[PDB]
Amino acid sequence: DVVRVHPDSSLAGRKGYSTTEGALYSYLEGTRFHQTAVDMAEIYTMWPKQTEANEQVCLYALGESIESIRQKCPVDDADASSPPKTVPCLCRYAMTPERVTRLRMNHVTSIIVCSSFPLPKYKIEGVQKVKCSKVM
Amino acid sequence: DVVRVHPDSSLAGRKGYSTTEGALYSYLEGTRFHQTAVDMAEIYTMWPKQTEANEQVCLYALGESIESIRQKCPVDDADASSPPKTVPCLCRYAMTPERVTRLRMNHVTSIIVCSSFPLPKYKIEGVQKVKCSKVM
Amino acid sequence: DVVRVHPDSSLAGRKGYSTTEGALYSYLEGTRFHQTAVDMAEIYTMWPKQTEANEQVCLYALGESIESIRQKCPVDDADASSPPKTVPCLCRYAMTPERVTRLRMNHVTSIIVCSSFPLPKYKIEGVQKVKCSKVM
Amino acid sequence: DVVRVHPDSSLAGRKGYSTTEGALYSYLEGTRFHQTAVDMAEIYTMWPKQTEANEQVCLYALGESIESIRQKCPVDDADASSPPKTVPCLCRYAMTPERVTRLRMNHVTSIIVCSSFPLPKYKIEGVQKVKCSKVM
Amino acid sequence: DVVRVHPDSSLAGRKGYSTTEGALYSYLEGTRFHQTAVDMAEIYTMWPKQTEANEQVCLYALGESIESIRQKCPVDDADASSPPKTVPCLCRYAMTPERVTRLRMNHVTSIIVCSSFPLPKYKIEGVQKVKCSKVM
Ligand SMILES: [Zn+2]
Ligand SMILES: [Zn+2]
Ligand SMILES: [Zn+2]
Ligand SMILES: [Zn+2]
Ligand SMILES: [Zn+2]
Repeated sequence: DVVRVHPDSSLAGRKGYSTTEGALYSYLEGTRFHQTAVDMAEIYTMWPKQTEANEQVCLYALGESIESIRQKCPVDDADASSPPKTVPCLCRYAMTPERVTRLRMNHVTSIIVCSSFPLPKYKIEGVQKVKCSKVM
Repeated sequence: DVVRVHPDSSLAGRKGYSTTEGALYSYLEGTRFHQTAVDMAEIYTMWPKQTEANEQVCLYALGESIESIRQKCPVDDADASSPPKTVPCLCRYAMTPERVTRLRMNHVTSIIVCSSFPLPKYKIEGVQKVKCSKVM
Repeated sequence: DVVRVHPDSSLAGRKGYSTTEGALYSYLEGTRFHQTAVDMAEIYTMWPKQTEANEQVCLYALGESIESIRQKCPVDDADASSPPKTVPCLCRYAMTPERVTRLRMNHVTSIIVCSSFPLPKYKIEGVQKVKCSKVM
Repeated sequence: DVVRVHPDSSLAGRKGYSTTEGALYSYLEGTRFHQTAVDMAEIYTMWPKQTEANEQVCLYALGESIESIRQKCPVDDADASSPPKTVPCLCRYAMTPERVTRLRMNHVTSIIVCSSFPLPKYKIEGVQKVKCSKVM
Repeated sequence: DVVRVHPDSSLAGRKGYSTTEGALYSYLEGTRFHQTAVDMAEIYTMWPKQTEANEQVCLYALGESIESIRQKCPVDDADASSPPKTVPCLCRYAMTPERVTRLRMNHVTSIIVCSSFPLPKYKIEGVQKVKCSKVM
């Protein structure tokens, strides 16, 4: 089974990956992004609601350690993580595990996040919310 | 049994916690606020009357150590602590154990306390008393 | 619930605020005026009678510190503060928390106060009393 | 005969142990807790009154050796020990021999005890008393 | 037996203490004020006359050490100390051991004493004599 990835993904045109078809959720096994993916997946379990989970994912992309994310969870409940979306949207600001990995590698102090990545209505330091040019 | 939590609680929409129904008193086992909860519970035993107990709780929220709170008790009598109210009121200034934990983490130098949290009629440093918008 | 604001308010046409309907009392949470609002609320408790409370509010708008206002209170009794009126009147001189915030930021040495803001019959430095063009 | 154990006991769902029925008193022979059990039982003979015996049990849970507990007994009278309660109460703070074994292994510096474990009305270092959520 | 305390005492509404009935004399065992109490009691034995003993008690309240108080005693006779009055009077200036403890902790440079605390007719530095509003 092929894993569908973003058109701007570095996995595009590779064996097991495609842009137009494939699985929309994956831990990206066999790649480096795998680690980021599972970390992101765990975040999505730590915060059940998408808004605060996406806030934690944004903080993760800004370089904050996954361990501090773990301590920030109000409860100690630990459930199995679902694979994160490989194509949450189709614009250049898609918060894929690949993009999060790249942002962490570049150690960016500010990120631009589209509207397909729902965030808290209050300000987040280092995050600028923009309109999603085209969606999934 | 589900534990009733504040609508603004980070435990809302989680297993074992609910906003519309549940237990109104809890030590919040399984969370970090648990520690704060039991500390607040101990305070409510050290000062039997709610007014100066709430004053000591407010001082606890302002960062004062619980050891000094134990020191300030006139007597050395120690009785079992009842669980603190998880929903003392329904406004944004509810002095829940979660809110006290958040204020202690932020190391705030001033807090705003609603009228559902009865306080001494004299001034308390770092505490501003406002009307409770909506009560339990 | 929507908070009713002045037609000339900077919060007009915003989420949670309206000109034609809403709550007439608020601490204006989520805005900067919030701080001014609660300060005004505290003033309205320090002086039970409306006229000298409005005198203290006028002195507050003229840049005088809230701390000095606390010392000027004859007694040390501290009761919970009720939310101040967001629309005391409909003219351009309405002494809303937003207007007081604007006057304090501009550091004005003189203000114009309408008749809907009752003041003591004696002169107040930096305050000019005019008729309220239209009332609530 | 079956020995009734706590719902959170590690002996739950095992041969010879049950959660809903069985003997309420046991030395827990065949398990490791056995040793701790008899120690607590011996404590209950050294101090006839439950309050000071429970204080000594709490100190034993904090890591204090049983030899010092024997030394602290005012008299040298040695009577046969009755088996300790396997389920003193149904909450998570039940002072079972299994819980005491776990606390001693973890070398905890502080314990939380419910109200079903009566203690001296004065403070005990490393022990915090809370209400028992549900009893026998 | 219950120990009667001042209506404004921090021991009011506690086990073993009452406002309307109880023992009028106590060393206040189980409280911190106990220490102050016995010190005050010792003073009352050093100076048999009430006015000069109350002068020494006032000096003790102003922060002067008990060792110097012992030094200033004209004789070296040491007699057993009777428990001090827990309720010398019913006004807010009662010279209870609790009030003396509070004054010593506050390190006040001036105190106000009622007429139910007889003093020498000459001036005492840092002590202001007022009429006792209501007596025992
Ligand atoms: Zn997008
Ligand atoms: Zn409230
Ligand atoms: Zn007007
Ligand atoms: Zn229990
Ligand atoms: Zn008096």
